[PDB]
Amino acid sequence: MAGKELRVEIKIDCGNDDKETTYDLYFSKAEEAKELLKKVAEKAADKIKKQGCKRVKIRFEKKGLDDDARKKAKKWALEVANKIANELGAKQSTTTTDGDTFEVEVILELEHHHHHH
Repeated sequence: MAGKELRVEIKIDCGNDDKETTYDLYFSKAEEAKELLKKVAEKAADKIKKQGCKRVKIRFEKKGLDDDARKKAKKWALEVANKIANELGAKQSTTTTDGDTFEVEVILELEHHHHHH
């Protein structure tokens, strides 16, 4: 409880009806960041499979981190966004840097779904 700890809150919008889906993950090693990278980017794409969940929002809290710790989570937010994009289509994520929070939301341009002859 200080703001040293890298608290990542991943918001996956599958059409928010019941509750906002918040995923709790922490970074310290770049290897951990990479492990969480494949977890979030796969599990997000799994939600998109049914509804075409084309709204994704990555929120991350940071303040008392090292320049390296900042770079781990920064590069992370890009690569998971490009992975979620790679699975379905679209272009890129919308990136917003802030003092306390870090908002990178992946707006997928995906109308074309369920093509069945």
